[PDB]
Amino acid sequence: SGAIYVGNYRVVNRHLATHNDWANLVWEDSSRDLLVSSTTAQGCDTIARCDCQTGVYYCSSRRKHYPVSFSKPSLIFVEASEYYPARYQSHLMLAVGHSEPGDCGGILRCQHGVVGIVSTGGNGLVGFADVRDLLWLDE
Ligand SMILES: CSc1cccc(Br)c1CC(=O)N1CCC[C@H](C(N)=O)C1
Ligand SMILES: [Zn+2]
Repeated sequence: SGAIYVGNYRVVNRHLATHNDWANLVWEDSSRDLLVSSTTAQGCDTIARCDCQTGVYYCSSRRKHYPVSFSKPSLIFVEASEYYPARYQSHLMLAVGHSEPGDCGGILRCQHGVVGIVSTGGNGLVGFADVRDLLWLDE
């Protein structure tokens, strides 16, 4: 679990979104596993606007932060789950690192701010759902 709080916005994994998230829905995309919802209290997170391919992410299953090299946002095939049928998820960045089901929501940061959140994983890999293209979070 985890979320990005930037201004009057909350960015969460679409599969982990609450009833309140849907009641104050701003934007959602199944293919990216993202859901943004309006909050009534001011956020704080700086959103990175960059092309960094290295960073640090919080691993909930180890209570530790890990430095990683990650790929550029792309369409990577993600297998069937209780939340989605087998499909291509876009804006995904894979990395070599530890990941497990309860890790979705962990923030990936670089020297410029928040890059994205943990979305996929498995097999000694971790997948991040990029948010750097969503310029309207800061405006
Ligand atoms: C039990 S499979 C597994 C294994 C290691 C790490 C992780 Br995180 C998972 C779970 C996983 O990748 N997903 C399930 C939830 C929705 C995700 C999506 N964005 O489509 C995909
Ligand atoms: Zn950066």
